[PDB]
Amino acid sequence: GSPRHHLTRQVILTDLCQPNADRAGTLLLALRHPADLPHLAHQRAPPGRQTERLGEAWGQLMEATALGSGRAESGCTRAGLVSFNFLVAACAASYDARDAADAVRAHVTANYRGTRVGARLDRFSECLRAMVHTHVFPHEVMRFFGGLVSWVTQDELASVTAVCAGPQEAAHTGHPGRPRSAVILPACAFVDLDAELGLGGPGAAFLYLVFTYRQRRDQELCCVYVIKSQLPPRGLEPALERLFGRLRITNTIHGTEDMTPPAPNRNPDFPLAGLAANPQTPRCSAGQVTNPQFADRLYRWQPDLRGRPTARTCTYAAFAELGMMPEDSPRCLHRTERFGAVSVPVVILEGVVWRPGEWRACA
Amino acid sequence: DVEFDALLGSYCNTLSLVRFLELGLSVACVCTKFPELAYMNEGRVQFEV
Amino acid sequence: FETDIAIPSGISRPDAAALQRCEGRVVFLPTIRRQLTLADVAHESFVSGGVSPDTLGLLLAYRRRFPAVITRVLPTRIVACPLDVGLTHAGTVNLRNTSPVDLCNGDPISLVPPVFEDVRLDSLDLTLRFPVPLPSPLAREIVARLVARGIRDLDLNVLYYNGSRLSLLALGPVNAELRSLVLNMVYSITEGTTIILTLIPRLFALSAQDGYVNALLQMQSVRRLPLYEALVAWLTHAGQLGDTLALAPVVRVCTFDGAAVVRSGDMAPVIRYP
Amino acid sequence: HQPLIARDGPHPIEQPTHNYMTKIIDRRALNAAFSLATEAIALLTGEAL
Amino acid sequence: YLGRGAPPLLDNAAAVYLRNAVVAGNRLGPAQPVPVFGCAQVPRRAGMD
Repeated sequence: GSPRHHLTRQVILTDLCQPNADRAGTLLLALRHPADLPHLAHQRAPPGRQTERLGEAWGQLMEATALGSGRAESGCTRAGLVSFNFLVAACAASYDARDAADAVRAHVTANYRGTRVGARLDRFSECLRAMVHTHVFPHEVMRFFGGLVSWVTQDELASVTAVCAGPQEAAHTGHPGRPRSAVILPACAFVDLDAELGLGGPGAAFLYLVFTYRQRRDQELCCVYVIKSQLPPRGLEPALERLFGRLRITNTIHGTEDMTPPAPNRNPDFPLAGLAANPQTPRCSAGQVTNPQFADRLYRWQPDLRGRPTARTCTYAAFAELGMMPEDSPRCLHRTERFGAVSVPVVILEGVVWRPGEWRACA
Repeated sequence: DVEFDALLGSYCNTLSLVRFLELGLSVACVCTKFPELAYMNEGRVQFEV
Repeated sequence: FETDIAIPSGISRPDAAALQRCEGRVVFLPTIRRQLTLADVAHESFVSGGVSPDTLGLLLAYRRRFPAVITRVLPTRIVACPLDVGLTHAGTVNLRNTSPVDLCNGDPISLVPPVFEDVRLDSLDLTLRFPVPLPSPLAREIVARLVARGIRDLDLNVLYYNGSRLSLLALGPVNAELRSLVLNMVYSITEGTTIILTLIPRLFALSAQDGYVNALLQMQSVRRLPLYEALVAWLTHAGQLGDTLALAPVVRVCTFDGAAVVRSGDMAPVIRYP
Repeated sequence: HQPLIARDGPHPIEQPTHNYMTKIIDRRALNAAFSLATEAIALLTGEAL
Repeated sequence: YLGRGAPPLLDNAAAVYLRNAVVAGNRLGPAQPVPVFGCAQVPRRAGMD
């Protein structure tokens, strides 16, 4: 009796992710091929920013990933998999529980196989500080990829085997000593909404990924949260407004900069409610419009939208479905496991059934 | 008009059943089998001089 | 669970090889049924109207029809399974790209009518138009490009994906094939931004970076103009397009025992949401 | 029928392939002549006996 | 010129001129200009001998 699941395999370099330091049962995240990244940043960015910042920040990352062993920067096979414990410790200078956050960074800069590991984290988090400024948002680039069940090791590449759909506790590990796993997450991201709203009632709950941005002039942050909630996917937008509304207050006033508003206020009131009242106002028919001898007698109206804080520049959050816990009461634990010689604040989610979903901006 | 087509014989292979002891390379091994290996972490072998 | 699309009698010899070349391709049918005729399957099956449908009406039928992915093709019947009921029992069904764009692992896949540039069976007098299975994040780009093309008529054709280059122009029919989309996308926005401009008549007049933010921060805290009868003309019209231009993904690729990136003409294994 | 060897990864797994072939028969012919003459007919027939 | 990470000269009437004098007519130098982020490619030879 095994429930239906779906395994994946992909030949993935171990540049940003490590299925050796992170044991069986952590999250993963697929990426786009990074040749798309700063061409979109040249195109989609709001007026008056440094579009080449993404091409230079992502440039300095790859260039620091080798520095030695004579290794080319472009490649046919390319690492597009960022492990979850790598991503939390990247943005680890933007949480509240900082003493547990450096306890995530303590095994990140140590347990990884590599030379001068932490030189990436001062760069890769700056790459995320360039994703927001160059305005190609990482939830337009990141994408869920399943949780680990096994790994086959070679120098700088490995065979990542994950679960893209199904229950986590169903797929075989590889060692018949411990033939399953559990979803293992650091406690600097797992923030409930049960006690924080007062919902102490038992029931089945959903798991979401949630990003946070902060758009300012070179003061830009990033967070990743894995939130357990008994809420609908349609009914998250008010609850995320309650938490992160302070970041929404900052983004709507300090996110719009270097745009030039029209000076002074030029656009008057819109008089169509008054122009339709008089039957003595001049009009036009369907053939007389698009004619120069008729359009000059109509009302001239020149709308000037410049410097408006658009919806795309007032984003504070973006979420996606990740999975549910169908149990009667969701059974979470809070332990500290030993990743070598570093002990970590660890949240052990148990009985997770995977359903990915689309993203959704909370603009 | 009378015609016909024809299958004038059809041929297959014999896959050679290669065994490891039949090779000459079988000296370079010490082959003693496990009924379990993946139940085992790092094992060791001692040597005295 | 595998349905049957029977081929009617009188098939020529190149046409048995033409249907031998659509092995793994997405096809729409009306109702899930164990026996079905090919004349209810073809492009003729929804030319209802007096003009053969353009890219707009193609989208509407694709949400009223139930997509099926063809398995094996027997010379008497086309065996297929639909993507809504037949995939909870059988796990994974192969799929062939007709896309100019390659697939990665873990993408969700929507479908687009063939707007880029078509098997014809002259023993049976029908065409078989087929959808283009491109990945769904491109779908809200590419359709938004091609709608934006026709607005110029009354720079743009640059697209990058997976380290490659795309050229949408590859001019004659496709702009005329996409006339009905352009004449609804404009109307919904111009109806929207004049009713919004009528309800609050100051939304273009406040100072943008100085006073308009106070008009935004307040919104976030918790004869006769026939205006209130014209919301319904907008809301039902805009509420209709929110399904059609959504392009919801039926299909997500989970690659297992194969290549990471599946190229054009190759096959990629496919699961639905469980 | 092609055979297999098992490989360590993370190169992807190869499977048994198979091969299936036909061959077209090519066809040739031969020629030779024999000729007789006018007197050769009448001696066998009887027109010059 | 395939490489990247060296500071170019200032008078841009001359930094454009050197690249259009060495890459122009080259067995190795790129056709498309180098990406600001990735790596340039080698143009495809028609034949290998």
